[PDB]
Amino acid sequence: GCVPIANAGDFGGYYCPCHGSHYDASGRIRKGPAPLNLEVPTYEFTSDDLVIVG
Amino acid sequence: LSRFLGPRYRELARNWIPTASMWGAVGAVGLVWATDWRLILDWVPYINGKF
Amino acid sequence: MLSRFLGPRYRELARNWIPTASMWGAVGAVGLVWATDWRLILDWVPYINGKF
Amino acid sequence: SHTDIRVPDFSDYRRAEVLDSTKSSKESSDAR
Amino acid sequence: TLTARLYSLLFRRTSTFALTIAVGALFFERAFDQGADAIYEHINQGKLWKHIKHKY
Amino acid sequence: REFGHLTRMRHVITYSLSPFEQRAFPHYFTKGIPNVLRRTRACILRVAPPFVVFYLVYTWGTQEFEKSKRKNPA
Amino acid sequence: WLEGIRKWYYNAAGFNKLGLMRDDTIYEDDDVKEAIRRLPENLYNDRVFRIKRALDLTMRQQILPKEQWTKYEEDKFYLEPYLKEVIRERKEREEWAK
Amino acid sequence: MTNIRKSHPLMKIINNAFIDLPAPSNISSWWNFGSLLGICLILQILTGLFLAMHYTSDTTTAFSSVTHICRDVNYGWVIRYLHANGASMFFICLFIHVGRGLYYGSYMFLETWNIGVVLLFTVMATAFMGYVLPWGQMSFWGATVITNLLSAIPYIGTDLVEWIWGGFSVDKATLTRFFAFHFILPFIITALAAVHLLFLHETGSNNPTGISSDMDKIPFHPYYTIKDILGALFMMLILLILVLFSPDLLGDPDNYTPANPLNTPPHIKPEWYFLFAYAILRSIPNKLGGVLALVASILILILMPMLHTSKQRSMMFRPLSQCLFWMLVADLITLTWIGGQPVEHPFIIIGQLASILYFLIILVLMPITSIIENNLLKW
Amino acid sequence: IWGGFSVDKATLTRFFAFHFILPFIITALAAVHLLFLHETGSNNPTGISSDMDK
Amino acid sequence: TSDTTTAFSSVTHICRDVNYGWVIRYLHANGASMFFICLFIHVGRGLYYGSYMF
Amino acid sequence: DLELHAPSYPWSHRGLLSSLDHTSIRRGFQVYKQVCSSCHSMDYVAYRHLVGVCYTEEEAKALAEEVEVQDGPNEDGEMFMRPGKLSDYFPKPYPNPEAARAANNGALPPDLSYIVRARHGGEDYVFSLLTGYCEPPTGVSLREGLYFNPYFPGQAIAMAPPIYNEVLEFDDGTPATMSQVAKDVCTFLRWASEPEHDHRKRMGLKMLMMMGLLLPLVYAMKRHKWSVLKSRKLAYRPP
Amino acid sequence: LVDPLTTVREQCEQIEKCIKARERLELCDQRVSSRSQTEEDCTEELFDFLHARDHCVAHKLFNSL
Ligand code: HEM
Ligand code: HEM
Ligand code: HEM
Ligand code: FES
Repeated sequence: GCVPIANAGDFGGYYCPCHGSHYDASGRIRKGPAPLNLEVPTYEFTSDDLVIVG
Repeated sequence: LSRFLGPRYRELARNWIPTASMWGAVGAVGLVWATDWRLILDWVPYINGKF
Repeated sequence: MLSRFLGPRYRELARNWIPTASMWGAVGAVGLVWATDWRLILDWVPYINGKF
Repeated sequence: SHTDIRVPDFSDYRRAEVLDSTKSSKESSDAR
Repeated sequence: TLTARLYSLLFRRTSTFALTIAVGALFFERAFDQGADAIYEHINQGKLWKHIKHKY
Repeated sequence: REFGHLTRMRHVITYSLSPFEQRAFPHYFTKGIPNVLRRTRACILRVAPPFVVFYLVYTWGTQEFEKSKRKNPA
Repeated sequence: WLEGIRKWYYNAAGFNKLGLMRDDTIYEDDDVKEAIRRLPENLYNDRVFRIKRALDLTMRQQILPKEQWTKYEEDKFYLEPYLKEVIRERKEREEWAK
Repeated sequence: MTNIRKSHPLMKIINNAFIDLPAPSNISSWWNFGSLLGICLILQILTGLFLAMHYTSDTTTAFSSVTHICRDVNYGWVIRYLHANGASMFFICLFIHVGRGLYYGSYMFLETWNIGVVLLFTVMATAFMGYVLPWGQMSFWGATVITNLLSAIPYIGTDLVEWIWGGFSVDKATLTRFFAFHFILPFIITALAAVHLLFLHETGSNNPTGISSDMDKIPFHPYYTIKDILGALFMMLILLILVLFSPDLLGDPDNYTPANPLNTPPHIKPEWYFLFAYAILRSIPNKLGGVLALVASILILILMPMLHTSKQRSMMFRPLSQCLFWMLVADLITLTWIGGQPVEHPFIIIGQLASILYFLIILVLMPITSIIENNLLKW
Repeated sequence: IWGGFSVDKATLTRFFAFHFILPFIITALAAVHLLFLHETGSNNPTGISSDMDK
Repeated sequence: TSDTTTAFSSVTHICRDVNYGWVIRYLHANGASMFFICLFIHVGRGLYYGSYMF
Repeated sequence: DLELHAPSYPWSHRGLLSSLDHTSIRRGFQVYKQVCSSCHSMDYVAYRHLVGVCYTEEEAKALAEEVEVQDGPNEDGEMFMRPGKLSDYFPKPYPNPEAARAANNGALPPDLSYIVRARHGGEDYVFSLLTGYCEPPTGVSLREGLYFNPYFPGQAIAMAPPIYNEVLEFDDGTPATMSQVAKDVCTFLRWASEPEHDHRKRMGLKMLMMMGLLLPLVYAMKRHKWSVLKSRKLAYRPP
Repeated sequence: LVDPLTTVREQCEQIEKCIKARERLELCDQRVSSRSQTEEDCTEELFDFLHARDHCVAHKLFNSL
């Protein structure tokens, strides 16, 4: 996480400005040395105001 | 090896298959009992009250 | 450990092994002062004392 | 026979002091 | 021979052997430590704290 | 298994010499160096080839990797 | 010819250097353990001294002078008959067990 | 009335095990490693205790404790680096011991061989937990990866992994239980090594030639005891060079960064002595297949007495088989190097071939070759 | 033994270490205890040798 | 965790927030008490029936 | 990608039995205190370790009391601020990691108590890094705030140029050239990572000598006591 | 004030390894600049140039320091 944005940047929601693999609005990396996008947990949207995660 | 099979060993096996197979049954029952395998105990009358 | 061990042969055997046992004790004492680096002996010694 | 057997020559391995057959090893026993 | 006198004097008795070993270690530790420290300070001269203490 | 129930042997004569009259380093270099050379000759042609082919594989992998990390015309 | 490769492997094996004739290098299993026992006295004593020589040489990491290297054509198989007999008896015993 | 060496009940076993034990006369230096293992274990016990003297197995203070050992405690750095390099040297001698067993046909001794396989397993597990203890970046991340490997087991995978973790991820509980397990296991290794020696003493020993040495046995005391001491001195030489001239030569510097469960290190390579299996784990694309290959790589030693078919016990007199064995050693070195390297184009295929050939030598090539010289030597 | 000038950090840590190691020494000494006992056999309440009633 | 800032907290953690941990801890303590009870009875047996002759 | 490795510089302590120039350690502490301590930390090193390495007791005490370090709750119920002493570790510049990340562009200045034992390459890395700053090559446009350093992995370090010519005045009077400053700070950081660097080497020296003495004699003992078996000269006399 | 670092930098840049490394560098730069929308970086050529310069520079410099 080399000096990244706080849900901002050119590419909508998120974007890594130090290395490549620029994040997306949903966090997908564009192209570069990042092994994957922003880490995503096992969310459980079984009801509103709950969305259980890990 | 070639020392196995042949006449004598096959009726030896036939003699010991019930014992070995039902020892394996002993092991299966012991394993499911010790580990409390919910999957198997779903289909026994009394022990459904656990869960 | 009684009158059995007291006798002229046993006294002579004691005398025979006194030099060996005594200088074994000397060995033990030298080893102890060496291992512990006992200053209260080693200060009085020659060149060794220059370590401190 | 027991007479026939003999010790093979060890002269290749001996120490310098005990190498001649006329001297006695007692003299150089302390040295070795 | 010097070795022969040495053995006849203080090597025959195993207890005298031990006494010789111990008293030899007494001075061997001193000599070896002095010599090794000497070699080490000679190799690293002007760099150790002892060599540069006098400035401050 | 201790000495006595080990084997049966006959007509075997064993001589020996004490460690106190035989030099512990009898012609150390003079006979050792030909001995080591002979031992090395016996086994070099059967020990080294796998190691040298490993060396070739390793070096080849090193460059092949760093070439793969190099640029490319576009 | 095939004898060429046989001789080449015999020379490359190295037990001829130590004076051993093939049979001296056998791994001692039960059948072998009986095979040595059934050997006559003279052959057994010769074998045991020969193995003593090899153990001495290996401890010293030396070999015999070139002359006293047991020839391929002189490697007598003193154990093959006894070992083969033991194997045949074992096979018959197993067959009766069947 | 009788020698205390062979009269005292406690002295009986010691005399029959180290003093009057009949040993082969032509034992080479390759057997000295048997002592080198055991002695080394004692250092690991001796040093490892003193590390346990000043160590708080807690996530917030484990690394601080290790630094305080290496920086504040009197000669603590000596003990720490002696311990780490002693573990590495221990694995060096373990590999050499297994190689000697493979070469001179010692796996005919069965019970000792299987007990040695169990020893190997326990020692590798112990080293794994030990590397977990310092709680550096590589410590934590390698532990996470290696324990996640257990998720490949069907059905009980996740629950077993969470059980080993002691929670949801490698954390307080994992480190705390790993320390206690690392304390207990070496004593299991010691008892099992006593069992190893007990089993070995009944069959004497395998001399390099491979033929029975029952008729050339020699007393143990004036002999190898001194040779074993010389071997231990050489081992101390290597270990002291490693500790005193380059303590972190065999160790990744990244471990010195405190374990942060937010940053994956550029490389997750385990210690040098595990990559040979780790590379195999990388080779198989399937996760479960990878774990099975990893465990079978060590387990293959058990099958060795079964696969032997050459009528000669030892490898001294089997040239082609010797070439095969040295090919196996080269394969092991190649696997270690491949495990060191990342997973890229040139290394993936090399790892595949290395794993395949390493298994092929042990299972197929060696026995098939062993048939060949038997046919060649008129038997 | 204290590891310092009073019972403090070092004392607690080293006491944990020694308390961990020692019971295995107890086990070893107990094995030797049994080893020594076997060479004579247990003593019956009557004290007199019971080699005719084992 | 053998540290003077967490040892007591860790023990409370074992007794309270560990699955069947109080059982283990009190088993340890009372097992020590019973171990010494048995040791004292064993020493008394050795003294009484003259087992120190071994 | 690519990772430009640091060339092996000929450090004075690089030698097999060569220890660090302790005067260079004294100089390299000052740069840490006046330059690197502004954002970085050395939490694992206290003023106590400094004495006998590059400072004497009174200078260490004065240096420690130059800064102000927090002590425990006073007899009133709150923190009371006190000058430092010998047994106080090097002051943290930022109250918590979050404050450190926020104060900078968003990165974290790693603690230097182990930065030489954590970075692949060691001193040769850090020195080169501090001297590796340059204009980014054409075709590369780093974001505002990022600085280009080839040695840094990713070439996008968030570090302002720390060392420029004449950054601080060395007390002894050595020139403040950037190379000198970087060399001294790298030696100091190596000492911080490996405080035993001197004694270890010294110990190694002794191990070299006596094991050069024990090894032959012990070997000389072995061949002494093993010569009986090596001169056996067996014989066979069957009937 | 004159730093020996810059001095050693220049006299080492005079080496022929650095000469051809620089040649590839100024061959890369305009190739990238003239190409209006290319996605190439001259970082590789700069890396080779810096390696060639720095291995050489390490040999010098410390003597002057
Ligand atoms: C079987 C022998 C042993 C092996 C192979 C072994 C291996 C290791 C290794 C590789 C480490 C990591 C060291 C590091 O990364 O710096 C380690 C750490 C540790 N070991 Fe052991 N160990 C052994 C025995 C023991 C024993 C018996 C104890 C306890 C008495 C112990 C206590 C420790 C402790 C406390 C640590 C953490 C401190 C450290 O990192 O060095 N070890 N061990
Ligand atoms: C805990 C580590 C181990 C210790 C302390 C140990 C101890 C020993 C010792 C002292 C010997 C006698 C010396 C020798 O022959 O080399 C020996 C022999 C042996 N060990 Fe081990 N061993 C260990 C691990 C292993 C392993 C991993 C194996 C292989 C699976 C193994 C199998 C053998 C065999 C087959 C022998 C007989 C060698 C022979 O006499 O020819 N041991 N062991
Ligand atoms: C670590 C704890 C101990 C264990 C595990 C242990 C183990 C044993 C065992 C299992 C027996 C045989 C059963 C019996 O006769 O009572 C025994 C006998 C004996 N133990 Fe212990 N013991 C321990 C402590 C002691 C102590 C403290 C003493 C006294 C100093 C002692 C002296 C004896 C004696 C004299 C016998 C022989 C009893 C007889 O012949 O009747 N033991 N020990
Ligand atoms: S900085 Fe956000 S991951 Fe690249």
